Amino acid sequence: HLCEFIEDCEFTVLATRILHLLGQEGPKTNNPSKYIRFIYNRVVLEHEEVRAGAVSALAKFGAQNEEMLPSILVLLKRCVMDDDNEVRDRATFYLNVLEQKQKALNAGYILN
Amino acid sequence: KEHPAHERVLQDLVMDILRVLSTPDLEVRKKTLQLALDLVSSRNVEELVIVLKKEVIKTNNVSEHEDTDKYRQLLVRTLHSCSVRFPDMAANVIPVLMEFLSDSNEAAAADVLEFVREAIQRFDNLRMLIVEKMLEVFHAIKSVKIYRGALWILGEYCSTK
Repeated sequence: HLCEFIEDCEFTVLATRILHLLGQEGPKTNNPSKYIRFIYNRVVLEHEEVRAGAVSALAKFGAQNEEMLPSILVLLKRCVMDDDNEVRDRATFYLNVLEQKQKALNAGYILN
Repeated sequence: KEHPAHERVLQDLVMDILRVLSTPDLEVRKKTLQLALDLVSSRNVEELVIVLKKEVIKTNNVSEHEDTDKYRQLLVRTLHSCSVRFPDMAANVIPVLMEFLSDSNEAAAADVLEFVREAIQRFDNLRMLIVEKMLEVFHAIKSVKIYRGALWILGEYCSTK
């Protein structure tokens, strides 16, 4: 309900809060395809900023992986990628950051 | 124009004609600009450029742009193209300056466009000055646009360690 409605019940501000929370929660509650499905959408919206949250939430999530995620988790960041300079940069950088640590290690430091 | 035997001169006479444009009507003007761009094998250029600069001054003036603004953007496009081909010069520096003066996004977008481009183009030298120029501009200024500007530039970085 939240997901859907909020989508078409708007307000960016809400998203900030919820994002943050969601950010922690991920794969302890599974339903991956859906959740992904959502996540993509959330990003769908413009705003470098709106887009950005899906990646950040993801870090706790990614790290944990779910009912299918690690392989693919690795595949995805690749599949979804962006320019728009500082938006480019965000993709690049997260990557670059990613680039910079053994992704397993990477996850551990950053997450905390 | 498909008199592709296309004589030198003719291209050249344009400016004269173009002068008339100062008695505006953008829409007409606009048609001109496209038209204009074409002839230049990166030449009859300077005289023009100069003239452009004249335009530029003219553009300053006191203005109450409403139509001409548009023109400016266009001009810049028209202008942009040339440069690609050309080796260009001080004139260009001036845009940079000019741009600093200005206050609306579309230009920033162009600028940015330039950011991109230039990032590709790198013969560099100019940039550095400009970067300096910019440094001034920057010091000299505040805004989201700027704020954004900083970001990329910052991103870019080099010397004066």
